[PDB]
Amino acid sequence: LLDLSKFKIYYDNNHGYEWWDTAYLDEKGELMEKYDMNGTSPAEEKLAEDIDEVDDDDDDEHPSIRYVAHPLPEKINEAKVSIKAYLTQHERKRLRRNRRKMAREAREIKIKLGLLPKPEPKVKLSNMMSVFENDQNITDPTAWEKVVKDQVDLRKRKHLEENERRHEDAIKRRKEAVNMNVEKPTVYHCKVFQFKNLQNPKIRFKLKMNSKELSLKGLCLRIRDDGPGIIIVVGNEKSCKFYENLVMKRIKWNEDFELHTNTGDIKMDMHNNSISKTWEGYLQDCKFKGWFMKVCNDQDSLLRTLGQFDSEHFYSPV
Amino acid sequence: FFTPATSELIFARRFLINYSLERSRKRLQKEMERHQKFNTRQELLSRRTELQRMANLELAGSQLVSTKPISAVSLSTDDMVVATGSWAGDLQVLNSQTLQPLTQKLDSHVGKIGAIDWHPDSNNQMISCAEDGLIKNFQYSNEEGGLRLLGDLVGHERRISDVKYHPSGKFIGSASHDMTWRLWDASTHQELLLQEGHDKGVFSLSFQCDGSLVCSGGMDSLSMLWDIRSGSKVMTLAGHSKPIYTVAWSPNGYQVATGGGDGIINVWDIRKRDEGQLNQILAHRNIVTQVRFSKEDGGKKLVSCGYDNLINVYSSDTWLKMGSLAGHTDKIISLDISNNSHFLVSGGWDRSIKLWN
Amino acid sequence: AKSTENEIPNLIEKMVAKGLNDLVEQYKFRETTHSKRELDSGDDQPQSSEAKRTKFSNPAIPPVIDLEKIK
Amino acid sequence: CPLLWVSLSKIDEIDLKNPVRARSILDRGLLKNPDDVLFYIAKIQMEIRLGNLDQAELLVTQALQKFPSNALLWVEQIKLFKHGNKSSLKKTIFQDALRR
Amino acid sequence: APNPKAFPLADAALTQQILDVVQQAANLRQLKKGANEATKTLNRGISEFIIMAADCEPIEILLHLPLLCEDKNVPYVFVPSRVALGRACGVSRPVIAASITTNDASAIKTQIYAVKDKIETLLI
Repeated sequence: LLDLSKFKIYYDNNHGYEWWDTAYLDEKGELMEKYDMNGTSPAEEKLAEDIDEVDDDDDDEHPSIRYVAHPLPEKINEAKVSIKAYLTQHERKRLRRNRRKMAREAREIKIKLGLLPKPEPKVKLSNMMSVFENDQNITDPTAWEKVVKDQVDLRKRKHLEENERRHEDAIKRRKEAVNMNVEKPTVYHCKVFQFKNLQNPKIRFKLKMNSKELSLKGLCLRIRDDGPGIIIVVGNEKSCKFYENLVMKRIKWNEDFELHTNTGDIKMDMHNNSISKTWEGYLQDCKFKGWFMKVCNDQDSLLRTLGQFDSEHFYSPV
Repeated sequence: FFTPATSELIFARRFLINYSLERSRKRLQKEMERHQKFNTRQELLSRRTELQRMANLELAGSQLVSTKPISAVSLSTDDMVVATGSWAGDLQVLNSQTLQPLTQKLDSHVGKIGAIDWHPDSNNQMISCAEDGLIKNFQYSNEEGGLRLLGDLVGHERRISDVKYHPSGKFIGSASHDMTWRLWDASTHQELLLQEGHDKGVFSLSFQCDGSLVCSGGMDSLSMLWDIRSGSKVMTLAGHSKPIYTVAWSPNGYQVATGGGDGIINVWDIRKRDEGQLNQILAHRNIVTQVRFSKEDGGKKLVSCGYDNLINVYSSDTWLKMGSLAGHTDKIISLDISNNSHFLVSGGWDRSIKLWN
Repeated sequence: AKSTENEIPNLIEKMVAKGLNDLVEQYKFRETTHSKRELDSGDDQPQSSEAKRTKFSNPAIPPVIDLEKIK
Repeated sequence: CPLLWVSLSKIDEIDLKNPVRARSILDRGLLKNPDDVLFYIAKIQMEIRLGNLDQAELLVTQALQKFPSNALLWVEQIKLFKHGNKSSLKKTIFQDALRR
Repeated sequence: APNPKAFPLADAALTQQILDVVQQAANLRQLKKGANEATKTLNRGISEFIIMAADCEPIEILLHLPLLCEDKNVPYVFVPSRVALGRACGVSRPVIAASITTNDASAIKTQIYAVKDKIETLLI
């Protein structure tokens, strides 16, 4: 039975009456006939409402010849991206001057009339010898040195501490911030790449992790593991670009690699394998919920999978 | 909603309906006949052959033309010559195969030429549009001079993108960066329609070859399908995201195809009531500039050029990249397919017209 | 306008304070434009911390408030 | 191998009076390998040979955009300039070429 | 509302991107403010793309630049605000035209290229 099946398949291959490498061309007649019947007018769905009807010199009543429509032009909701108003260098400088000046003034007031702190002389190892406001400068020379060096360290330490604090706070913000930002995406850049093979783990890993990083909606489908397959990537434009770069410049697909298994480590020479950017467009609605990489046993299956997002058209069989 | 009228339009509208209807009926009959006499094998084989031919087109000859790039390239109905409008505003005409110029005409359009269409009635009163904001008929001659203008038609306020000739020959459609697309008379050279139906411009018109339904591809991505007669629409904007820079019917009224800025060519207005795309197509990496078909004269075969430096061909049942045409050095902005055979004539930012054979 | 009415005294000082706030929120290119400040306020909103920093900015951008307090 | 292509173009243009074919050939060559500047240079030369100079200039510009440092392109540009349409922006152009 | 002959006017996001690029360009000394400078750039061939102002009044002082670009095969846009453009460039005064220039070794090359591509897409 198996043999028979194989034979049949072979027969089909040599000259198929319709084969699913490239979708079927032939027009079914029965359906057409049915459509025609439905129409009933010898013209089409469009003209059907003229319905073999004649008024005066061929005119029609149900659709009026007289009137010209001026229907409501649907205004698209343009997202008000508040413009990054820049500053001239000079303006920036002025700002810096003024705020800083104000701060200084405040300090003066809050160190003169307030007396909230008191400003001590900023010693160093060069001032060390000439500062006498703090006592012990020759009296307790090593002590003095310790004090001054210590002070310096504190200053440096303080700076470093401040930096650390900043780093911390920023980190804290970022996690929260990301969570907060569930903005409504207006338009999605997309890129679909297809490849002859990816029996390399490394490449697959790269595809995964990068996608995860970049919030890149899409997928990576393929036929028979070793067979040819498609990457679809969708997202913000920069991310897409990055992905493309990774695919083309960073990864070497033609490079040789090792497959690790329980039986033995299999060296894979794949000079034949390559990658091409099939598409590089903009999609109206991005139906890809995440980055659902897959393998399929056959082409039909792959197509079906693709059409889970109402988009089989991405795959290009060659 | 907001509905006035005109008498000239009415006079013409009836004619349009008659003409459209009869032709439509004929087309339907032809279609019926075709399926009735078809068989699985031979037709399929023929299709395959055609596809192969399309694939193995190669850049035959590139004749440089203008100072700036070549917006429009339009082959005649007779298909002997091609008319090629540059951004400079000159529509040099070339004997298609040899691809040598006949004349130059810089003084015609001051602005960027939009699109040129030859008259479907053999008698070659080719129309052309521009950013100049007007359409111009040019009665073409082989012997005496190159061209001579007949009628200018100042109706549009803003720059025009595309003109077409309604299959009859009695009407000229002109779609523009202004809100409207306007249908004109061929005889008197005066208006009749103006469909205010887009928030931005109408970048392309295309008349269905029966002469009933016109697609107005807008810069809003609202590709509208206006019945000329009713003044009413059966639209789907749901195709495109970016502007719809081109649109063209498969001559079998069966299909419109709107080519986009998004790059996706959407192909629709089908027998199906839900109006669903049997397929979309991934046309060009960058934008699509022109989409054409060629079932007038021969079989239906999508050919498209884009800002990707690649004209490419799709079978109009499957919708699949049957093969790219590396030929242009730079962007490609227009493209016409020979009515009869396999012979593409396309123009671009290379500032040259190019043949494929 | 409504927003301006309730919380915002809408002088130069107030504007300055607002600007400062966005910088502390974490600005690079001059925060955002202000048609009547309403837009700016809206933009700030995501940060969600308006009223504290204007009560601080008048203590700094002059010291008059501080002086008053002292006296 | 651009040389072969160039030769073919020459044959098309000079021997038989049909530049169009030559141009097409050149284009094809270019498409077959856009990595090399040689094809571009050849095309430019061809353009120069015939009356069309604006086109040549455009080509040169394109080449520069693609590969700026290539000296042959610069040379071609210089040659074009020397023709004497500008007879100006000449020294500046030279300087630019030198820089690049 | 903006002038019709100012074309192609860049879409909001696109405009913003362009402005950002300009700012970067300004920082890098890669940019050349002003009609005349822009014109010079075009003549040279250094211009990567030309950024114009829709609210330039009188518009027709601008409208040679587009022609020049067309003749040179250089992408060009209009943004809507001259003031904004000026700010981006780093000039409190209204700038109407600018050129981001060529320099292979720039950090912002990629950015510039992207913008150019966008501009090209706009044109038709």
